Amino acid sequence: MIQEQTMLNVADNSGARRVMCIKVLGGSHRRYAGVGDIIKITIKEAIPRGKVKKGDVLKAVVVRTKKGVRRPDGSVIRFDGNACVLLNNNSEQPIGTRIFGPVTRELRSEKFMKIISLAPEV
Amino acid sequence: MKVRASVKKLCRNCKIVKRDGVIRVICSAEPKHKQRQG
Amino acid sequence: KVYYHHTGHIGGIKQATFEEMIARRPERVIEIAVKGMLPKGPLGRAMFRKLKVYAGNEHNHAAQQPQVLDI
Amino acid sequence: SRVAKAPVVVPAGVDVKINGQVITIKGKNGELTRTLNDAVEVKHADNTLTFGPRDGYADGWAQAGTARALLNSMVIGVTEGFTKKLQLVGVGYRAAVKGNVINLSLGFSHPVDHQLPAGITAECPTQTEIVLKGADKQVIGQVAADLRAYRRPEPYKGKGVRYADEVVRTKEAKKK
Amino acid sequence: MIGLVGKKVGMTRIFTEDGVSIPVTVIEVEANRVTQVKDLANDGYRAIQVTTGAKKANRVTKPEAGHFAKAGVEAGRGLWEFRLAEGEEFTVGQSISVELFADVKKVDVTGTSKGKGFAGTVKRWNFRTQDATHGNSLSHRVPGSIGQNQTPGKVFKGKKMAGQMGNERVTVQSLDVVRVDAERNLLLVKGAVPGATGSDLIVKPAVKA
RNA sequence: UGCUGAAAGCAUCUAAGCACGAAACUUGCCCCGAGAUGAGUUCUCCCUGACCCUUUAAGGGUCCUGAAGGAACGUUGAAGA
RNA sequence: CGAUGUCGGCUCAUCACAUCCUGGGGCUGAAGUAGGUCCCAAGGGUAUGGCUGUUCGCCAUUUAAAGUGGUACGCGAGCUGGGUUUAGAACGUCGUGAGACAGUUCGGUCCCUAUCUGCCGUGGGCGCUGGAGAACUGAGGGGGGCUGCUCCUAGUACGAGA
RNA sequence: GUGAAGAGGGAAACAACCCAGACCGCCAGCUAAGGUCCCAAAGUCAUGGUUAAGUGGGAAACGAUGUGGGAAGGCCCAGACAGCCAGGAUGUUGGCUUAGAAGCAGCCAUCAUUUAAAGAAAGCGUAAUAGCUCACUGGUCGAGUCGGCCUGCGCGGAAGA
Repeated sequence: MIQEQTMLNVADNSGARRVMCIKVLGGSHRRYAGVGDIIKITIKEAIPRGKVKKGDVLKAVVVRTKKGVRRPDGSVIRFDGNACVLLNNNSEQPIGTRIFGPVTRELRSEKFMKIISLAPEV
Repeated sequence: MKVRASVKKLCRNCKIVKRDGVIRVICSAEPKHKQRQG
Repeated sequence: KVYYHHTGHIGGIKQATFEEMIARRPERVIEIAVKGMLPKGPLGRAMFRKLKVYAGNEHNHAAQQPQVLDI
Repeated sequence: SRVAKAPVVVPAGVDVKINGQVITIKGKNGELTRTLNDAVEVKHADNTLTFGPRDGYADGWAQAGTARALLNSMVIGVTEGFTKKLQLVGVGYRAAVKGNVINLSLGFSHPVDHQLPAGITAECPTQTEIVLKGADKQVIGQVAADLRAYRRPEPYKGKGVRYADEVVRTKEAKKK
Repeated sequence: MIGLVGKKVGMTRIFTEDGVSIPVTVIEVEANRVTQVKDLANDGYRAIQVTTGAKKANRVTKPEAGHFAKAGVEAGRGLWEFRLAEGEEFTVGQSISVELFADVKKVDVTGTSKGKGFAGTVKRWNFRTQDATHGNSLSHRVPGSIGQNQTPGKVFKGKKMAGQMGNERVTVQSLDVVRVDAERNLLLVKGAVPGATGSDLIVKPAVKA
């Protein structure tokens, strides 16, 4: 489960080094998050070239989970770790200038077109 | 709609008409005058 | 009128009008009211078993056969 | 009532056909026009129709005044008719109604498209006006209540479908 | 118009191209043999007894054998009487098959659900459990506080209590048929229907407005 | 909220009349129901002979003649304290 | 007074209606977007974390709303015992002093083998008055009820632009 | 006075209110309190009277031609109140102040002409105007009608587990 106090790795460039989730977002009395959910997040370690500090509060999009993506053909598209990209709440889109690795091609399908042009090869 | 006990001669310009079994007051000589009583 | 009734499920209550009672319960609206004026004890049930009210001018007694009560 | 002194005489060019359920009235401005006043009894003759008390019915001397009120308006309806009471105030609105079909643009996802009651038709003589052809004074009023239902006239412009009331007032909209 | 009695044989998936899995329930419907038609010198209402089965020749009883004897020498284990609406049936015609669904492919299904014994107090009634530590003990899955003090001062109807459960009737109204084969007695329907494998059910062409 | 309209020749959405008006009320929608003594209906299967003794709705026997189906028996179950 | 557990938690719930949300109507200093603000309707819905036993409050953040109150401020032969609280300690205040202090802080054991009412499931016996096997009605009885995000209608309507 | 220091009951059920107050019976009469459409024994009895509402069977200031009683008063058969009609002008483009005001921002005059009749205005609306209301008189309409007061009976103001 990805929920309050879940710790996620960032695929954001020069991004935060330890980050933890709060609440869940997306619906009233909502339970849990997965691939394609945006959640409220807190900074615990920022790295010295970070433009945020400890106890700063942001949003992040979940791009990979150890549970993977469901319903392509009755099977499942599997992954091994829980990873995210931090977002800018004032200007929208990612807080950085590029993204680490190909992330997930589900970002090309319908909803995240302004993200897959910033850096992703997908 | 606010509720009162009477209209108590608030303006003589009022005809004090009954509509659908209840009183309906309307006025031109006093602004914002509307009352369901006589 | 109101005809208030307890269904047997806690505070669960039904209400009607005299219009509704003759429109969909015309044989039962008198049946629920006449029993409250029969004799007390087991004789009340013995008189209630004789009541047998019908509506719509048709009964199950066409060979008994009920004749008009007159003075 | 105090109106039976004036029972209203049938004018030259109007015919009334006598029936125990719904009496009809015919004239050169109204055909298939119906009257139903079941709280009273008629006395129909070759030049007059008067109202009296009905057998077993209870009335405090009033129902023959309300029955005469239908005769009052039907005689003028079937011989001359009634005034136009539907006009659009706004400049960005338009109408093209004809016969038993309504085409009316008032800033909605639908051109009103109404199917009407029986014995009434509508026509647009201008791009902003609607004229109702009919002899039943209740039907030409009730169709106008349905047609004015789109965009009410507001105290800040009045751009809807035109109406009168003693409390009609403009507001100055004084802002910023 | 009428209904069919079958046998639920399992569930699977049949896919689309290039993906989406399309889960489907698999049902076998041997042609319903018919035992009686009414309003034909029997009863004042139009109805058919569709019947499926035959029973065993040394186990069938006299009051059942003599009730099917008008239709033949086999006790068809049940009647399944349906009233006629928007159509007709007669005392001559082929045993009723899945060709009832050859062009009407939206259906409704009636059957008994969740035939799973007693379950348990929480496994049935979806309660919230008490603390497993912090001084709390002996109470965790018991039904809880069954009322409140004096004024109502009684246990309510329409509440949650333990007993023998399941195997009660449910009706499903939103269903589409994927395939039928009258020669191989097959019915294939999109999604799931009440009761485990071996369940009989009733399937009908849709009449919902 | 309106149209038509009155007792009260006016007036008014109401008295007659007609046009609407909410998740509330009614219908539609799913299930339960003959302890329903107030025991409804339809089909199938089974049973229609006498006599002694006794002032006897109390029985004690005899010849003649009857079960449909259940219970029991287990082997067992996706039945079940 | 030959006894009647009291604020808090977890769990199980219910009633009111001066309506917070939802369905609607109306006034306005209702332009529009909103707010201010009242009445028809009680069928349905209505808060998480840091501090504190917290009721309450202070902050942080979610939400269709974060509505008010009854019921011995609901539910310890329901479980718990954080608070109120003796028996221990210590600082202060008071007293000659023992000692007192709803001054303060710390610490502080919770009994149980079920008649009748209530409620769920499930038998025998008896009732349907000839018997045995299956199918079917209907006096009555319960269940349900939406809601974010965004674009097209529309950057149209409205307004000096926003 | 009555209970606490008595019975009987009745008021639906409390000790006391209401009536009664105990020696005991009687297939006897007469009554009190209270009851007499029905449950439930006995009049849906007979006279006129007030209320019009499930009031009776909770809720105030305040307020009301809701409904009766009553005296005086306004409008009234050379004619009434509502409605329909005629209208509601003319001198006048005023005069002083001031930058200014088509009755309707101050004070100055409030007269005369006309007509059935009136004001350069009692009350709204508006620019400073406009547009309306009110005074008032006869034609049509017509015999009762209304305000104020004193009072009897009802009524609205109004929610709870």
